[PDB]
Amino acid sequence: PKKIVKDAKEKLEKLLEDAKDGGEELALDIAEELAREAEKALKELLREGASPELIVDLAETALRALLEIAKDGGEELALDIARILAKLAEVALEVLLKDGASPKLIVDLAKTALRALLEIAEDGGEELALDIAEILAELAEVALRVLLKDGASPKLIEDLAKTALDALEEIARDGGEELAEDIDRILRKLEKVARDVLRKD
Amino acid sequence: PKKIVKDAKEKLEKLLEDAKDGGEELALDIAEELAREAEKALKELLREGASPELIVDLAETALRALLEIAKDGGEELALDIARILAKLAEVALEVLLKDGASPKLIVDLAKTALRALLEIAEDGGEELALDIAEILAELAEVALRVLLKDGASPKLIEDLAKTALDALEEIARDGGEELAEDIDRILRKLEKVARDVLR
Repeated sequence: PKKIVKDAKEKLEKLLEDAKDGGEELALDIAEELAREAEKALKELLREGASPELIVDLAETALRALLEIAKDGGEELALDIARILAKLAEVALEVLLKDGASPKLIVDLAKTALRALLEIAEDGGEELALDIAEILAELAEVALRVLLKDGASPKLIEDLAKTALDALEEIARDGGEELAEDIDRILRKLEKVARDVLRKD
Repeated sequence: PKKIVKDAKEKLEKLLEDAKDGGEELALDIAEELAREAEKALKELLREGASPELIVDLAETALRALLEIAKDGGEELALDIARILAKLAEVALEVLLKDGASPKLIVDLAKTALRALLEIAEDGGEELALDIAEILAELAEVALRVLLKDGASPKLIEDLAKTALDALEEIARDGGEELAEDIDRILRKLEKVARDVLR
């Protein structure tokens, strides 16, 4: 429980200290080891009956640790970290659903992961921004369907949807016309998914 | 978390074995000691960061333990256990809301408690039935408002409302005409409560 979280954050901080300003090829291996250590600790918290708030805490700590590795590195590494970050965010959201988490805690973790991806796209170039926008939209769809399965209200589902739609618009503001319509098609698909999830609710 | 539940259930079972068919007057004190021990363990699970499923398990175990004391006793004791059972269920529902539980788990615990009260009105007189229904309607309102605070959907909220309204109609069935209109006044007040929460 509380003992599992302390051991996990200690391993994450030590993993984060390594390969940070120490090599791109090593940072990718360290990040995959950081994401695996987080995934095992999340599954461990689920087995031992931990609160959803502890699960959110450990998950957010891991996502921010991956975020720091992606920023100070190249765009090739940033896309690799963002794919790892979104996959870890999926596992954490699935764990919260199995642990019986509230809609609000699912929204919090989802927003933390969406802002982290947005933080990578704004810092990078235009081709990277489109790659992050597609990753962000897929993760947003996963979170919206997790909220639906958890019993969330249309208010919170529409809330998480707007945050993801705003994040996609925020990427297009600092881009050319070619990037705008490449994000506009992503926005229409995410609005379609959000409309379907809300109609079932 | 898992360590707290095992110690609590062992205390509840031993407390239940005592005064089960064992004196009524002691059973009421044992039941108050039973609900007090469960309420302290539920607060303990919240402080140590326990999962909502562990809180539901311990709460349902305590509610059923009270249910056993109420059935093999008299109607006066059955009403006393039902008030204790409803108060404990309210604490457990609030603990679930503070712990970050899902709306489904809140609905599950609420239904367990509403059925436990209905089972006490079962095989009881009409005077006890009306007293149980008033307790059931109040606990139903508590659970519905907790569901709203937890971000529950209209489907889950309307589902819990249907269960509570159906439970009131089951009490009216096989009852006197004087009991039916007494339940009918309770049904209409729970209906507007559900409409206000659903809006």
